[PDB]
Amino acid sequence: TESQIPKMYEMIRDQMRTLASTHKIPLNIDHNCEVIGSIIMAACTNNRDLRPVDKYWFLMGPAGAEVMTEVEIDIQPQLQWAKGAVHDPKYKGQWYPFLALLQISNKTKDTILWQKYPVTQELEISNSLEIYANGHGIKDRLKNSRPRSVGPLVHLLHLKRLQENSPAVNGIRKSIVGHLKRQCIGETQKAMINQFEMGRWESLSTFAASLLAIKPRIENHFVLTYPLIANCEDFAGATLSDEWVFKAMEKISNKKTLRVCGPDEKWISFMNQIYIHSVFQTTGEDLGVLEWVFGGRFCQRKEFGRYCKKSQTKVIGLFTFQYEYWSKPLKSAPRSIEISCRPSFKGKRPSYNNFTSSFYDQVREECQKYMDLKVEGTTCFYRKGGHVEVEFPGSAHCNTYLFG
Amino acid sequence: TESQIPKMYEMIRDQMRTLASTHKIPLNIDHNCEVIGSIIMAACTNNRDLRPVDKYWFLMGPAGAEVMTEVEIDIQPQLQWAKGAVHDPKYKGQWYPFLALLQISNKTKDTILWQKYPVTQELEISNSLEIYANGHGIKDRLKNSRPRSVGPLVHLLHLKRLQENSPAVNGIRKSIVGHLKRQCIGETQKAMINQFEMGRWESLSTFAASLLAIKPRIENHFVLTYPLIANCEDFAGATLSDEWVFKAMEKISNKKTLRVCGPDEKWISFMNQIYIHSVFQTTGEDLGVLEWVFGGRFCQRKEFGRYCKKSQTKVIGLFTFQYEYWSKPLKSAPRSIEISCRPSFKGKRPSYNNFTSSFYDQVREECQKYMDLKVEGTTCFYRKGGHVEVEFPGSAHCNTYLFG
Repeated sequence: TESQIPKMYEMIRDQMRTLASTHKIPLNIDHNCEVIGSIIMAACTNNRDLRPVDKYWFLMGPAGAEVMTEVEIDIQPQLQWAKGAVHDPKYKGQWYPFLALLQISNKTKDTILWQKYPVTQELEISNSLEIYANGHGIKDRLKNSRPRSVGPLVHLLHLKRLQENSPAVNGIRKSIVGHLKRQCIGETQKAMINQFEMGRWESLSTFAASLLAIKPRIENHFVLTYPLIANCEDFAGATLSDEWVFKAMEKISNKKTLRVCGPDEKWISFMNQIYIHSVFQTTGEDLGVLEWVFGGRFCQRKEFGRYCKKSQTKVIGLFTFQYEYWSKPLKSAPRSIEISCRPSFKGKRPSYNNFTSSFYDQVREECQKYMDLKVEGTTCFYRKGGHVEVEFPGSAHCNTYLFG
Repeated sequence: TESQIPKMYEMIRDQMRTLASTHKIPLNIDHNCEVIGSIIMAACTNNRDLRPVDKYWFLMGPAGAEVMTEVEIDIQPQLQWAKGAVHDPKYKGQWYPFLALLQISNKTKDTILWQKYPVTQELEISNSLEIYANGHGIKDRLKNSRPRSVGPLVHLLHLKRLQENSPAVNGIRKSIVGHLKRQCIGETQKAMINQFEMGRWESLSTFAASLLAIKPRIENHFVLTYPLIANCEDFAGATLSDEWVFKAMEKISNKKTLRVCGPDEKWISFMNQIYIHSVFQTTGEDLGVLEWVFGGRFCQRKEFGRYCKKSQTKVIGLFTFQYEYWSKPLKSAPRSIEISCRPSFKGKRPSYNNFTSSFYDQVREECQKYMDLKVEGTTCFYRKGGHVEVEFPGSAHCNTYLFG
C-alpha cells in the first residue's frame, strides 16, 4: 500500500512544477498551486472534464507583484502522463486508491471557505452532520477505489439516489451498503443501514442522530495538498502511517516559501488552520485537540464572513505552522465499544468458582453507549520526533469544532 | 453591471426631458412624467407598441395652473436612441438586464391605485401572495434578461401559460423552470415546482400555502421611477448595491419641486409612500420594516377607495420623503434556513459531545421551516449615511403590508 507512495508523490510534484514552470506560473502562491493541482487531478481520473489548453485564475507577478489574471496552460504533456499512469502495472493497482485519496484531500479548501452541506441537505438530515460526509463529488471509479475513505454519508447519499429513482445497479448498491456497514460499526446502525438498502428512511433522521452519537469508522491517510506538494523537496521515506508527513510539512512551513490568499489579511491564521485541516483531515477534529497538537488556536468559520470570489482573492501572507504531537491516521472507528468451568470429562473433580454468586430503542441504546465513551481514538498520540505514545488531557477549545 | 450603471441613467434621462420639452410639457407633474416615461420605456423594448406621434393625458398649465388635456408629442426623436441602445457596446449587453429592471419598477403605481391580482387569479391561488408575483406584464426579452427580478408566480404563470398555450418551448421553459427553482429556495418546493413543470398543479394551492410560509428569493435593484429620474441631477456614483440611491432621491424630496396626482388630496401621504414603495421594491415588505426604515407610517390601500380615472387625475400636492435607514438589496430570500466530531487522527483524546442523544407533508415540513423564521433580509439593514450594520428591531406595523 505504502510501497508506491514515494515515487507517486515524486512524480506528482514533478508534474506540479512542470505545468506551472512551462508558462511561468509562480508556485509560491496558494491559489496558483491549488488551481494547477486541481487541473492535474482532473487530468488524473476524469480525463474528459478538463481541457487540453485552458485559462484559469492565476497570480502573475515577480517578487510579490502578483495580480489575479487568467493564464492559458498546455495540460497535454501532463494529460499524457495522467492517462498513461491509469493502468501502469508499477502501482500494483494502487493508482486508483491513491488518486481517490488525493482528490478527497484536495477537495477540502473550497468547501471550508464556501460553507456548504450538500450531502446532508440531499439526505434531509441535520446539516451540522456533514462531518460524516467525506468524499462527496469524487469520481465513481475513485469512490469504488477508496470507498472506506468516502464518508458514510456520501455512500448513504449514493444509496438514497439509487432508491429515489441491470446487474451493475446491484453491484454498485451492494458495494455501497457493504462500505456503509464497514464505516458505521454500530449494530443497530448496521441494521438500519440495511433498512436504507431496501429503503426505509424513517430512520434517516435516526441515522443522522446515530452518526452524531455513534461515530462511524473513518479511514484516513496523510496526503499533502498541491501547494505543499509543490513545496516539498523530500520524499525518501514517504509512507502513510508515520511521522514522515508531519516532519516534511513542518520543514515546508519552516521554509516559509508559500503565500496564502484570502479576502483580507485577517484570514492568515484561518488559512494556516485550513492547511492544517487539509493535510491532517482534521476539519472535523475537536479544536482543543488541534490547539494542543499544533500549539496554536484554530479560528472557526464563524469568525470570518463570506469568502470572497476566487477572482478577487488576494495574497494575504506567508503560510506558517508548528506542532508538538502527531499520530497515525485513524484506521478503525474512533469510538469503539469492544469465571466458570465447562467439564467435558465424566470423572468427579472438586468444583472451583471465581464468583460467589423497539428498533429505535436499540438505536438510542447504542447512541447512549457511545455517549458513555469519554475516550476517543484507538491507540495513542505520538510526540514530535518519534512514535512515543501520548494522550491528550484536555483543552479550553474542547468540544468545539471549525463549523461547530 | 454596477460600474456601467452611471452612464445608463443619464441617457435614459436625456430623452425624458426632451420629449416633454418638445411640446412644453411641464415635468413637475408626476402624471405628465408617468405617461411620458411609459412612452420612453415603451420605445426601449416594445418598439412597435407605442406610436411615433400620439396624444396622452398630461397636465398643461404654467405655475400650478395645470388642467388635464391630451397632448400630442413628437416621439420620433426619442425613438431612435432607444433602439440604438439595445445592442450598444457601451453597456456591453446590459441594456436588456437594465430595461427589465426599469420596466418592472415603473408599472407599480397603477397596480397600487387599481388594486388587481392578475397572476394569482390566473394561477387560481390566494390573492394575498402577489408579493411573489412580481414581474408581470414585462416583455419576454426582458423576462429572459432579468428572470430573477420577475417573481416566480409570473414565471409559474408563464410555466402554466406554456402548458396551456416546438423546440423553442423547452428553451423558454427551462429558463422559466430554472428561475422558478432559483427564486424558490424551497427544497420541497423545487420538487413540487418540478411537479408544476408538466402540469401537476395539485400542489399549486400548496404552492400558495407554501408561498405564505417560504418566501421565494426576489432579487431587488434600487431602480428610480420616471418623475425622480427627470428630477435627479446626479448620477456619478450610480450603484445598485449601496446607499447612493437612498441619498440621491432624498435630495429630490428636499427640493420639493415634484407634484403628485390623485383623485383627491387625501392621497398625498399615500402618493408619497407609493414613491417609497416603488423605488425600493417594498410594496409587499412589512410595514413595520418600512415605518422603521423611512421614519413614517405607511397608509394601506384599504384606507382609500377606488382610484379615479386616468382622465381625471388631478395634482394633489408636492412630493415629500424622509428616511433613516437602508439596506443592501435583498439578493437571496428574506427567509433563509441556512455539534459532532470526525476524528481523522488516531490520537487518544477525550470524547466530546455537543448534545445528549407524504410529499405534501415534506412541503409543509419545509413550510414550518419558514413560519418559524422571524428575521427578514440577507445580512441586516444599514443606517442613513453609510453601510453601518443596523438590524431591524421591529415596529407596531409588523406582519402588516400595504395590501395586508
